[PDB]
Amino acid sequence: QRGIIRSLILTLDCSEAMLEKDLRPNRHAMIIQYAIDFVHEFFDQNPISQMGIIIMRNGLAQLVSQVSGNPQDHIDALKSIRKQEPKGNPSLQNALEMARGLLLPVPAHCTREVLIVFGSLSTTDPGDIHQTIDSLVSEKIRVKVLGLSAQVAICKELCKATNYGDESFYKILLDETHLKELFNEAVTPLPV
Repeated sequence: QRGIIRSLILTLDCSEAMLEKDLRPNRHAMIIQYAIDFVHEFFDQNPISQMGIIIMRNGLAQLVSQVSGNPQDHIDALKSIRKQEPKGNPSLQNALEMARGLLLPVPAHCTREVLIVFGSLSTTDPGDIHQTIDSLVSEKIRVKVLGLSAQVAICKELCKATNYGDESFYKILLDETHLKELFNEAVTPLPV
């Protein structure tokens, strides 16, 4: 919308839970498909904003697309990722620390947003995630989590702490239809 320059780190769970075939053909393939749609729409409606994409896989965070305002970079990252099998543990901490490395070099007057699609029941982290959360709050990184089905306490806390106590940024999707809607709502800039 040109008025606000956004930085959005799209963070995708590509861990073992994402193999599940309840969402079709499996959760991984479905999220990627909708993330692709999200990228096109995000850049069409935020023409001077930026995105970077991170995945959670094998206990690690991995950068799949660097921060840029070129939709094709992010589409290409998502397409090379959809051909590979989700695996191992998800680590919210590793992902959130990587996101800091992506966001911090960026000039201060851009928004700092992390959008996580989470399909797992727990996080497996190397250290103290609450320290990482402290860091996020102080550097004003706002975190939204789109969760599949099940309540995960740390997600609730994460989104609450980085959104001025507001608990509406941890959201549960049960099907494609609601996932599409949640992504579309992310296309619109954050309130306050």
